[PDB]
Amino acid sequence: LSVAIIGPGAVGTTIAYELQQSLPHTTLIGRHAKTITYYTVPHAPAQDIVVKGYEDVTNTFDVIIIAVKTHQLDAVIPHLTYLAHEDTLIILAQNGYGQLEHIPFKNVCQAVVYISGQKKGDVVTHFRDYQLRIQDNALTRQFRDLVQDSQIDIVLEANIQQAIWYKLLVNLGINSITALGRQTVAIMHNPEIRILCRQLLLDGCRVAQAEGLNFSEQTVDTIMTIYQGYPDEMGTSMYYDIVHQQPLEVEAIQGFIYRRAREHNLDTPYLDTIYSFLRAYQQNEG
Amino acid sequence: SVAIIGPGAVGTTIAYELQQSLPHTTLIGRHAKTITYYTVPHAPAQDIVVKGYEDVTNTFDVIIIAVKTHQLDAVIPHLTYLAHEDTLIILAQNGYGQLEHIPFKNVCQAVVYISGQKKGDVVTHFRDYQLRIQDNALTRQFRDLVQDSQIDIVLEANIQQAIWYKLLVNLGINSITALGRQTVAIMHNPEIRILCRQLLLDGCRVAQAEGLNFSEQTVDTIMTIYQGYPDEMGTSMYYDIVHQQPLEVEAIQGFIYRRAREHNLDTPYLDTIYSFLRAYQQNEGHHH
Repeated sequence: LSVAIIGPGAVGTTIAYELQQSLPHTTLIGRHAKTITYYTVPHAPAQDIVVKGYEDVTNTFDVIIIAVKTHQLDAVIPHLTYLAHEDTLIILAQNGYGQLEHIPFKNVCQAVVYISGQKKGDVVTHFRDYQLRIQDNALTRQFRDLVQDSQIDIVLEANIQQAIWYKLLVNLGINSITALGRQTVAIMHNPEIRILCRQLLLDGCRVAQAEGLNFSEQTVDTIMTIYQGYPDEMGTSMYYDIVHQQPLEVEAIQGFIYRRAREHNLDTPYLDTIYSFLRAYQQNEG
Repeated sequence: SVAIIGPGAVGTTIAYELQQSLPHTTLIGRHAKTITYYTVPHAPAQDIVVKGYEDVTNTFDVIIIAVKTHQLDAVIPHLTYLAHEDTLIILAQNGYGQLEHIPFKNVCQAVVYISGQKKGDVVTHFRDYQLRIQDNALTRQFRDLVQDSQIDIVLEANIQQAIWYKLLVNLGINSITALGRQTVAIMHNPEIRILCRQLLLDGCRVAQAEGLNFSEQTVDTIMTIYQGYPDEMGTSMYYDIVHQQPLEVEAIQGFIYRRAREHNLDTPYLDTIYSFLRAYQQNEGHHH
């Protein structure tokens, strides 16, 4: 079992570093060959990790982990013809729930990613966590055993939908507020912001229910409690994106919840307003 | 005898136009200076003098205050010197002003439809020259005194309706341009058009609770006013937010918002817009 990671961003690089320690043939792939500086934690000693360009790959892989941004997914797909074979397990180490439809392979899996860090130029700094939550099946189970000497934590879920929706909602509240606010978590000091944040999660909660899940006001509480644990100066990925004038992962997150809202013909005023500012940002950035 | 306090985009437009028919009209600000003024974009540049408060030592028969909503209190003590007891004081501002706050007996709120911008000491007027003011004896005199100018004075039987209409006109386009950090072109997004209608509808729902007969069709007339704005046009609240200034939020969105809570309404769109604008405002005041 051979393993490639596509997308030398923060998540992809962490996964590659950690897997490479016990599984040295594990390949990190991007657009161009290069060397990346990686820090397991801020101020730890520098480590080198090699990136291989698509052109440079000569073999196929039994497992492919895709870790680009959600909006970069389509650009990756055509390379899978040269990297994958028919039975290749394709794991999406990506936020939200992406355009899986677009991926022409038997074995595709949206993971839920709990791995934090940042990329700045060719420098990646990991912060905390090494976790991937994936659908239980014989392929993912085989992968979990392969990685048992690493600290990458593969959690196999009987039904991955719930895990996906839960993280959708954790992102929905704080990412939306910090990005549209152009502010760090400090923005949560405003009581009107906290109320909005709560209402936004209830909107998402109502969509989750319509999709089959027993999320409740209590679920909302646990999320608001996760948020209180955040420090004031913490940003979010979507906040960072908006501030550096980059595209957003909106379509796979807020966009995904919005589309499921219209499908079930629901009333989601907070979600709609947040989604429309986000979308309008995308259209201008583009 | 006429003075304008507030050499911003609105004040400067009023002073320039009134100076065309009544050349003694005085533009007043914190310090003496020369504004460059354009009657329309790419027009020939003209200079307009501003007197400092301290440079003036006469009273006026009419004073048009055209400062930002949050700047009004700092103007008031100057009025003690610039106005006499019967001076007609016109508040040419956005929002729903508290005329009791100004220590004079002849005080009127004007609803302003005059579009332009100030960059440095350079004012460019875009479109429109209209003030809507409550009809009464003094105010008819002002209209007549001023009838020679391009300033279009509309006298209203009941000004409260015009005020509430303007609040809604602001509510929609200003909130969306400012939060969008975009010019008026942001309104070409289909999802932004829907949001703007819903948000205006929350505004109508507040207006109704305050005794005004506003409906879905009031929203239509507001939306068609928006379609006459060129893509490149920004709004006052958009310029303020972009230049990292304090906003007029508390007099506009904040006011509608507080009315909404006073009537125990459900106003999700309004509440969400307010929450972001207020958050911007608190951050600005905390790091000022």
